[PDB]
Amino acid sequence: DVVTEFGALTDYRKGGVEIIDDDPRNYVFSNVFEVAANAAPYERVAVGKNFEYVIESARAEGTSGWFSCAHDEFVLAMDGQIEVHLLKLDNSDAYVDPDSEGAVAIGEALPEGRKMGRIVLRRGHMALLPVGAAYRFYAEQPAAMLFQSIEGAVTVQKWGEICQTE
Amino acid sequence: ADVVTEFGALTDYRKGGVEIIDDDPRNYVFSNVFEVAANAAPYERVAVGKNFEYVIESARAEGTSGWFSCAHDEFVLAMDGQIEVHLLKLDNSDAYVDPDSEGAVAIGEALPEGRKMGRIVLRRGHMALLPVGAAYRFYAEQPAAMLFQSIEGAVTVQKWGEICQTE
Amino acid sequence: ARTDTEHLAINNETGYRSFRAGGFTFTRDEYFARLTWPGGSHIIPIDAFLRAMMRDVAWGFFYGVVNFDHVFGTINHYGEVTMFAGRFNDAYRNAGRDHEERFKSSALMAVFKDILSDWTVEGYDPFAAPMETGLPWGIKNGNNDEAISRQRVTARRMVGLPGDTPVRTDANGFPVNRQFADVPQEQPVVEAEPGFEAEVSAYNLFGYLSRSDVTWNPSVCSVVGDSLFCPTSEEFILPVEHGNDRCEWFLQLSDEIVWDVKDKESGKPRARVTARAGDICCMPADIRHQGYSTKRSMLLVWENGSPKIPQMIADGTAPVVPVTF
Amino acid sequence: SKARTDTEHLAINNETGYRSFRAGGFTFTRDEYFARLTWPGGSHIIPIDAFLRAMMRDVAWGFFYGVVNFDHVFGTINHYGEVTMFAGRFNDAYRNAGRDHEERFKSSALMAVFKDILSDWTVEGYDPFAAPMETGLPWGIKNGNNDEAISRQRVTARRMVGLPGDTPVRTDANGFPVNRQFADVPQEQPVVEAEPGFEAEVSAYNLFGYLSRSDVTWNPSVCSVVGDSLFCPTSEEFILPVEHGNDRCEWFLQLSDEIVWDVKDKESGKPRARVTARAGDICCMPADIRHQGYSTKRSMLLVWENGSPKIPQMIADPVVPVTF
Ligand SMILES: O=[N+]([O-])c1ccc(O)cc1
Ligand SMILES: O=[N+]([O-])c1ccc(O)cc1
Ligand SMILES: [Fe+3]
Repeated sequence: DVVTEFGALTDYRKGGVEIIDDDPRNYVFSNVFEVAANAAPYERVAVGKNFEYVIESARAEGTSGWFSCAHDEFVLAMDGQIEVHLLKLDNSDAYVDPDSEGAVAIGEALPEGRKMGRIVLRRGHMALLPVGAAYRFYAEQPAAMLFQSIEGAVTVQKWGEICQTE
Repeated sequence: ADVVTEFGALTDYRKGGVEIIDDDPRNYVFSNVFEVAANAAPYERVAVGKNFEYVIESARAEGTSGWFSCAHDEFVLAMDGQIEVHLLKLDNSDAYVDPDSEGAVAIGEALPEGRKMGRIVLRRGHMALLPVGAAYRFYAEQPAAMLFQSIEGAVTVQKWGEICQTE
Repeated sequence: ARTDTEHLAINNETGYRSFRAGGFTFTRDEYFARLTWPGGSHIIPIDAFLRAMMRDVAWGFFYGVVNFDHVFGTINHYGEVTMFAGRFNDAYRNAGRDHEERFKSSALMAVFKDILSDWTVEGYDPFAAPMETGLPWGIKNGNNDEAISRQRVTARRMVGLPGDTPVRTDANGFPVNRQFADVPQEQPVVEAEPGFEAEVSAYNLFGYLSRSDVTWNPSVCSVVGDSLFCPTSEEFILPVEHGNDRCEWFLQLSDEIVWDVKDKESGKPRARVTARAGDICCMPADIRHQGYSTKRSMLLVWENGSPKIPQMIADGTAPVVPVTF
Repeated sequence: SKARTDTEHLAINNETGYRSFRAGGFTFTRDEYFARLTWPGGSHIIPIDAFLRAMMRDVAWGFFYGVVNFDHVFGTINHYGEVTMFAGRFNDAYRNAGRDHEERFKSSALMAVFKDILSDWTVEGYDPFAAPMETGLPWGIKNGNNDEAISRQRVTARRMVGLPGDTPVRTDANGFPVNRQFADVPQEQPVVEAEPGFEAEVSAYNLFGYLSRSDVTWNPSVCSVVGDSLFCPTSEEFILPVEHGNDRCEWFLQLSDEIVWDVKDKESGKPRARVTARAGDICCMPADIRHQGYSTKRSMLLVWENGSPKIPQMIADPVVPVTF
């Protein structure tokens, strides 16, 4: 019987960099489940960065505050069940500087706009987070998720603390 | 009948060679045994391999050779064309070849003293024992190429600068 | 930049066509791909060769350096391409024995495609893992033009959006691979309010990857500016050693891979990186890398598609490692 | 300090069906596609077909002469009675960094575990002594064995093939039919006429015929002997499964067809040369290089060896046996 091995918040197994003639720091090696496990709920920790772009890791637990962005973003559920709520902003420029990049925390209070819909993600499901929408998450049990985004006001960097230095 | 196994010949061979990335072509001591034999005098034994005392020699058989004998075993491999080997068991081998010496010795055209041992007819790819204590001679109706497994000696001709690839 | 390529003779005994591009010559026999150029020659086992050729063709010369092996490969200049022997080999370089020629891309690509078609035989799929396909050995025997002509799949924004690249199903020709038989196939629950159905969108990405019909083929599934999520399913060995002209990132989504990491310029071994589910690491712009995977596994390759990067890395205005700590 | 003998049969994996093994600080594991090697401080992978083909040779040749590199990383050095197993010893990158590891064993101890690995890892219908077109595949989980293919008796002439009491000529009747890629090769015995009493020393045989009937590839086998001079011809197809770094000069005489030799520096592994040899070409592989051969069609090669145990020291304390 074929068994495909997936990670989870409470069940992962880090590999790492084996050295011949290098510095393990060059490979910026971490495990996204570990990063999520040690963070505040909905804290978005950069696990990858290339110029301005980032991949962020986060533990979904309880209900998030609202987010919006001046560009598209994508979220990939990695572990448990995560609910996504989408709201079409009446004046999105009231909450997000159009010149800004990366997600903006726009408050716990309900912003003004129309209901777009609801998404329920399980492990391995990706949803779009469209520019001009506000979004928020609800997870009953802790679950892990990743963001394809740009570094901005919500992006927490802590490389020395999450990466292998061997 | 599609399979063709390519064998070389005195009149039909195609030499390969050494391509250099970072080395000296001389280190590889590269030659073709058919070319060597075609440039040699009849029955002249030109060394084509050397590893300390030991040699591989290349020769062109043509007509009848003089007789040879050796203080140790040797082998002959026919490489192209039909070669006859005549064997004679010497009465007193020490009278023709110094034992404790090495390599073949040319012992003359005159028949040596002893008993008829036998006759071997070799074609391409056939190998014969040249046994210690025997005198041997060759006959080849047309030029034929041959190889000896032996030791550097009195009949071993060395000319590596001429035979091998220097460039 | 050169444009001169040529179809040479069909060999009477092998049944294969020989090819030329500039100074380079291509011939295959029962076992080998035989390469020549002014001043030298090289041999690559035909299976290894076809697998690598298949990638360089499918990827449009990809990013940076696609090394077929320790001697032969290509460099993508994006509109133009360099083909080389020994350019990234310390032995050839120290001796001034490396050779390279620069082509217009569609010129080298057209002859690469002709090579790949002529040299691929009945029942051999150079895009598959060895357990999933036949063998390339022997004389010319039919072809596999279907396997080598697969249509490239790229999302403009995200898989499954109206008018974007579609979800994979049994019906559209993509069943689940045998080594992903246990992977959940359900789609996420999507419920849009009226008028918003075009923009409330989600899909099962792991199930999408479970249905990929090829190995080692990064495909764009989601886009944010120049940032590309290019996941793929992998098995056996990445058929090339990739020396990128930018930094790139790997996130292992299932099972595991080891990356053999060597110096881009010299080819000297430098590290081996073992990644299991959830591991994310970066490949520096000064290395080349080649992955190994026992079981068919899911991998996310994350790229920055910006064309400014290579000249920046060259100048030293962009770092060879994206982050230091 | 002495040479080592600690080897062990580790556990049998329940899904793959294969057993893993230990020799000193080295562990040996194979799965569907790969051989996985570990030593203290390091790890390596080799595709299982290449590994088995290379393992086959090291076993059959009793560790051979000098260095038998499986690849650019892993291999053995023969000391004749003792044997060093290594990772990275002949790789400039591992060595410059002090990451090469080597362990010295009693030859019998290392061989016994090599034979166990080779037996367990080789599956039904796969013959690692064959060319790829001649045999099946080694991929996937354990499925039977091919112990017969890996248990072939070495053949060695004491004096010459076909002499009384010496190693016999090959025929259909004694299990050795002509190979498909030598179908056109002439198979007549030479004419041998011995006078009464001399039938034991008037001897000749078809050597090319003998080689055309070899049932294995890349296996130098003694056909005739003069002191330490050994003629070791063999039939070759595909790629020589190892990169041989010899402790002496060895000579190659191409007997049929064509071989290309990839020649690299023995210590670093850097490419130095490529040698193309067609019928009648003879060349020397120096002691300071390693080499690997490529043969499209099954071809006849004479490997000429000097088996004197005094040479490695004499060479260490010329490199090419003819200076010019
Ligand atoms: O070049 N790369 O880093 C690659 C290429 C293909 C693949 O499937 C994974 C990684
Ligand atoms: O010494 N060598 O590299 C070899 C080993 C085996 C063979 O069949 C030919 C040459
Ligand atoms: Fe890459």
